Amino acid sequence: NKVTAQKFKGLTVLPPLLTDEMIA
Amino acid sequence: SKFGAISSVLNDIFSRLDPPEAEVQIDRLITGRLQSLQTYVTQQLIRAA
Amino acid sequence: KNKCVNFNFNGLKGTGVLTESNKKFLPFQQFGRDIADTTDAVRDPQTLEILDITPCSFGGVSVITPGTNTSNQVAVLYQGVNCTEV
Amino acid sequence: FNATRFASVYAWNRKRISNCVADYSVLYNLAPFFTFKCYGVSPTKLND
Repeated sequence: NKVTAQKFKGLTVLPPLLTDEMIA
Repeated sequence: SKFGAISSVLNDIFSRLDPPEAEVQIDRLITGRLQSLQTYVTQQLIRAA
Repeated sequence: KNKCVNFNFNGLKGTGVLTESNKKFLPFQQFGRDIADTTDAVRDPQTLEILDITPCSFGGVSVITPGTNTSNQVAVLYQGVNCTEV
Repeated sequence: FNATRFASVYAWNRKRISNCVADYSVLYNLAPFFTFKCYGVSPTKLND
């Protein structure tokens, strides 16, 4: 909770392989 | 950013200039944008290291 | 409206989809730009109404495949898009 | 273009053109050796 957008130019953010649940 | 060209829009250059020097203008724009993207990739690599 | 078309408004050329706009910029204001300084809202010269310009649906496509030494079937991954819209 | 008397170069004239469609094809019926030098815009496709 203590740690915290529409780009048509061609910049994308890929999701990580390991979800937070697996890390937990 | 215009990067020294007469305009910063591709379609504006193509519709406002004939090919012979629109080619030079588009060349300037492309080389500037390519240099910027190269720089971004370089800092990304350094931060990855 | 509502499809990928090449448009030309008073010498301003572009390609995209024109949709009804709920923007309410004042009568004197004519064009509309965005955070990236690109014209996304426009007003028709013939009839004074507001239109929003959206780039046509693009995306990245990648291939999942085993080695060609053992087989040649492939699968297709469309990155970051719901496939009910392809 | 068809005026009878142009003003002197030092006291040059100024005219404003507005609220009208401009057809540049007519300007090609002038004297055969009119220089048409344009800066910033290609003269050929000025009609678009």
